[PDB]
Amino acid sequence: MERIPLSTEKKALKALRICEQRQMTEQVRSICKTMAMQSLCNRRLGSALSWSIRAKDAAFATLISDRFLKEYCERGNFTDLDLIDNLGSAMLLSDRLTFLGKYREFHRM
Amino acid sequence: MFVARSIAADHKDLIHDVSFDFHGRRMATCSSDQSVKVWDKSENGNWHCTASWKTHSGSVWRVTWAHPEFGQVLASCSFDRTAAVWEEIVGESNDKLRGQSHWVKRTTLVDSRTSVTDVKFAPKHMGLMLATCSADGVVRIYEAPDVMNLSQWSLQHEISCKLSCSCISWNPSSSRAHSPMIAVGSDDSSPNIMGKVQIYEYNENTRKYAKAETLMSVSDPVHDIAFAPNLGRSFHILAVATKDVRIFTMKPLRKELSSSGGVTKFEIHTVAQFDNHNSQVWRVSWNITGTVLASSGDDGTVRLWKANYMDNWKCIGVLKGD
Amino acid sequence: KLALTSVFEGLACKCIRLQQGGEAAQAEAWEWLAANQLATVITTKESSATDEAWRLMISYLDKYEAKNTLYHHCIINKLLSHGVPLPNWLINRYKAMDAAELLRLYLKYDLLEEAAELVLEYVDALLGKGHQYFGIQAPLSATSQLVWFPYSAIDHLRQALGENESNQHNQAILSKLQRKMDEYFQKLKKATDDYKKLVQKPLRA
Amino acid sequence: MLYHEHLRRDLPNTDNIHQRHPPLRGITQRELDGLIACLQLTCTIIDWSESARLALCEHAQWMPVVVILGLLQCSIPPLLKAELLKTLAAFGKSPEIAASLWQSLEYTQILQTVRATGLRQGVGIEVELNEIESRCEEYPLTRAFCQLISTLVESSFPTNLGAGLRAPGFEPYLQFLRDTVFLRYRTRAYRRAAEKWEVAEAVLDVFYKLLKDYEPQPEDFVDQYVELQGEERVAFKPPGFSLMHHLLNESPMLELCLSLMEEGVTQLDTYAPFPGKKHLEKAVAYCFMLLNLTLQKENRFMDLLRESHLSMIVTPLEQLLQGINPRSKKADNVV
Repeated sequence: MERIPLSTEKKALKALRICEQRQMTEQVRSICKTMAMQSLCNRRLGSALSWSIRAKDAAFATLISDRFLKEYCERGNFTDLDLIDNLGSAMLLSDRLTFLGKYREFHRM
Repeated sequence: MFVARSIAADHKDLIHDVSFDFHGRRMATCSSDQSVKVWDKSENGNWHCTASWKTHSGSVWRVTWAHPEFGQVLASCSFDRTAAVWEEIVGESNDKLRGQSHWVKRTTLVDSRTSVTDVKFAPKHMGLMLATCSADGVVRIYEAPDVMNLSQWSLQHEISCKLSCSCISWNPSSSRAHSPMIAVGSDDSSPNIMGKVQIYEYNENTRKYAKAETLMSVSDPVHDIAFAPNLGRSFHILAVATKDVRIFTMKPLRKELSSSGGVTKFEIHTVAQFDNHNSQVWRVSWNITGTVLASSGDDGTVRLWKANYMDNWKCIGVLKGD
Repeated sequence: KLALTSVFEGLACKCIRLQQGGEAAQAEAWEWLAANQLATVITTKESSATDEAWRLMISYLDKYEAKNTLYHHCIINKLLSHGVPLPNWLINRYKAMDAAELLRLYLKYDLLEEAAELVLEYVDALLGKGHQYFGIQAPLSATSQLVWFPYSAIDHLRQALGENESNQHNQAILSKLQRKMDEYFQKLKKATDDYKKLVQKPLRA
Repeated sequence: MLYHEHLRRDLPNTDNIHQRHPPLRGITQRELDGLIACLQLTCTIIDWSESARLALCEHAQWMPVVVILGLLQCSIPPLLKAELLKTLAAFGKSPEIAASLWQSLEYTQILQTVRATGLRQGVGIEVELNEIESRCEEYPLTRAFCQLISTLVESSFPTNLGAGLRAPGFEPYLQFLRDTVFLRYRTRAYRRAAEKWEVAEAVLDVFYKLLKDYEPQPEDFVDQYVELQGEERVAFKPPGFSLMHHLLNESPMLELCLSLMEEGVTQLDTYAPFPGKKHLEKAVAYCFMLLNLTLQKENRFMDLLRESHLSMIVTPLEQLLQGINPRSKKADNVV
């Protein structure tokens, strides 16, 4: 399952469904980290963050969150506003993500 | 019928190693010409050189891919006493530099005093770790503490083998019941030195690798070593390339609760010894399931070995280049 | 513009009380730890309040470097006054800064074994083994700068190890130390003779 | 520390049986009363303040645990040793210190846990109890040792106790408390009639604590083998298993508990005040609490024993209570 080439998000989601049906949590985490890293390398921070949240990887979430913050400092605005607005309980995954979410709430207000 | 396919590697000198990526869609080659090349498999099954660069100031002995969870990372090691880590930057280099430029040297590991003979990434569940072995008789284990910053690599462990190191293998077992293990081979030609394969186990209490075992039956120079992938076996399998192909099983003896800090003792059996190369064996590689061994030697052949249901190992195929 | 010494002594005292304290002291510690800017509290379910108190101490030592080893000295002298074993990270940092002051601190608190291991490692560092761990730029050579050897503190260690004739362990340490001192004095004599030979080749340039 | 260093220089090397040396420069009575007062003040401060307990124990220059344990190995008066053990007990109330004190007690061999084949003259608390305290008819050291063990059992129970020196476990301490202290307490002379009951209370408190927290596990009914010096030895069973085994059989321990309940009710039926009444009442209460804990755990212990391959037979406590009392020659224990 870990060796399947994940060329598309659809293929990744299918593989995940199969892993989840069979309670393979390590593989789910691994596949999500791979997709998160791939998305990150392709400068798609929103997708990277989404996959990181699914991986329940606090360290990785903190990292992606720092990149959002750095981008803000450089550009003055966030590229993926919709995802950050709908983080819900996922905001508690990391302190940095929580900050990012609350910071956005500040701008909304 | 296995079909041999020639790939014009366009290396200016001898190729020492070939390493596939985790998906088997890319390969890296390294040479005496001081270069590493990367090759991509197209949909038609053809191989194309997508990158080629000088990495070292001497012959490049080994090349290895990291696990894809850490991104597109290569390590190379050399006669120049260094190991180098390279990252592929996947990004829109404007459509005019498709030739050479997307691989960035992130670090050069320079702690080795002589030739760095082999380099292997650790199993992903241990993090982004890189082992190097040198002919100075030392294995060095580095860790990248931040996957987003591959320029920083901390030396975590130094293992004195007291023999010239030629090859290394991580035990890929993800079982928490097994401490992390490394096998180290030696190419020392001295006939008075018995035990040219040494097994080191990470001891949590000492936070150090300790010598667990020495394969005293291996007295001949060791050219390559490979732990087999452990898909639910209660024992390890180690292949050793020397004057012959050797396969060892290593069954951990239950720690009697009385040795409050000992290395795991192993019940070790030679389950196969194959002289069919009639010559030195240079490489050994397991399939992803740890059930089929490939070996190469001076006979110009690649041989495939498999156990039957009675644990009897046999040669199941011979591949020869034209 | 006040001295930060009282802050480092008090933080060291809270770290000691936390390490000696039961579950109640660990619960109270989260309240005062949260009141200080740890710029990176990732609440991983695996860090004790004691580990975060030591991370805070490391972060303050990194942010507030004194020109003189005063803050490291003050923390070590406080830990030793409470009989607490020194953390390896603090020993390794202070070995790189002032190994001679560390040896005097171990002697002041009768830690003869750790003092002897420090002298053995410092002598090995001067001989060229592990010189990087002691901040020694160049090992003992004919052309290297003279590293100050704390001979009086090592002689006090030899005296303190020698006053206890009944302890076969102290004699084994003292004989190991003497043999290493002799190896050092032989290499020093050779390096001094090779320096004399470098000085005695006539200026024909 | 100065007393530890001076008293240790005078320990005779084993090779000179021939010359009358002049009398030991013993601690003077005023210095003794001073040391006792300092230890009692120290005990009282660390008994109430956990922050003082940790800060004193971790003090790198004073090394109080090492100095105190080193003084217990010297030939000092039993009253000073008893106060030193109470100071260790007061330090052992914090779980961090208690774990280190268990390792230090095994290293110092204050109780002989390792029997070497050839020394017929034991050094330690068992000889001080049998030769010194028994002659004085006063047992302050034995009570202070029971108090130290009672406090250490409550703060930390180490499973690997004595690992590498002997078979791991608490059994040597249990044997001393059971066979040397409890089973013999009645046969001893006592200058103070109340101290007979103070010794019984102090040992029964340890047994009650050891049985209170013990739950029968399937692992307790399997012989675990541990390699020691190239021989396989059976590991020691948990102390609560040993207590259940003695309380659920016709053992001298069960007989002594039942006869202590008989002696208790016979003294109470006098309706008169007597010395050590409060301590006899508590010692009887711990005997009741032990039997009650046994009855509560009995069904689970017997079911696991029946599922095990151990050749051990155990009798329901309720049937043993119908046994003939050896004193009355009647089945009067339930009465």
